[PDB]
Amino acid sequence: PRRTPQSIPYQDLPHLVNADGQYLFCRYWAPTGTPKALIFVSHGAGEHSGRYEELARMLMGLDLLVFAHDHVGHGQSEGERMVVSDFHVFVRDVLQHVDSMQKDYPGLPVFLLGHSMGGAIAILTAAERPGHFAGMVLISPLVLANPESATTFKVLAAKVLNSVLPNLSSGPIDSSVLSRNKTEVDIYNSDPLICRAGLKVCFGIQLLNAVSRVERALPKLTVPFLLLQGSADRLCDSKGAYLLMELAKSQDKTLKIYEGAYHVLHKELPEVTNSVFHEINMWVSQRT
Ligand SMILES: O=C1COc2ccc(C(=O)N3CCC(COc4ccc(F)cc4Cl)CC3)cc2N1
Repeated sequence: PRRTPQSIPYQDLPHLVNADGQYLFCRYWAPTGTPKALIFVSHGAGEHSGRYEELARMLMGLDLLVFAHDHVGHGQSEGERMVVSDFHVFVRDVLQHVDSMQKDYPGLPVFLLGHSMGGAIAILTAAERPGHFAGMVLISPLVLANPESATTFKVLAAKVLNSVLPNLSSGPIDSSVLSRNKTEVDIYNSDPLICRAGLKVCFGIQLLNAVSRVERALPKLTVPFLLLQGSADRLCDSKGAYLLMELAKSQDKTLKIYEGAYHVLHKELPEVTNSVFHEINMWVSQRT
């Protein structure tokens, strides 16, 4: 009997099995009676779906059926931590889950909410099915390569290393760049389902693939979106948000900048977090 990496049997948990035969742990927040819409929540690198409890509960409050899974190599899902054969796996897997929920709740509009890496996944999912999603909520999505990490030198170095030693890694992120809310930083640091290990070279290449794929995908992207971004984000530079606003073809696009705020806007200072929740609430309400 298959168990999570934390040794809980999948038979005890909501789950699905992906096209690669890997078990992904699933999470649902269902309203009473008929939901108005579906929304998938797509987490970032190193994290898991459990970190979207509050957001998901608020959205369920609006009579949406919220669903999520932990990406392969994350959380309670199977796979070597923060490694993937190709970035598209993540997209393929989101689509499988979406397709399943649509089977079960047909005729309902479906939305995507993504943060960071999960934001890139959400963009690529929408690009793969033009015209299909009713909307996208992007919290500081991974949109461009960090300028010094993208130096053709290191990109060459990484590609070379990946064929000889892919399980070399770079530094753990400094967790204090995630949020000015030091309470939230502590929680990040003490969540056993978060992988805080350094970024593996083989994964970095896939993150570089994603950024490239997202940029190819922008001029063909038409889905309505709300984009939220902190001005002081050291992980996804605010410049990427302006690039997104400029390149997307979407007729319905809105950007909010949060002055001074870090990366994890939904776990930022209370004044930023309450704004985030409210804005998402309004934006999804008006489109359901
Ligand atoms: O709540 C949380 C918890 O901590 C988090 C940690 C990470 C993310 C996330 O998904 N990020 C940040 C890291 C960057 C790395 O980017 C690169 C690195 C190396 C390279 F060569 C190229 C690139 Cl493009 C990707 C996007 C999000 C959260 N959010």
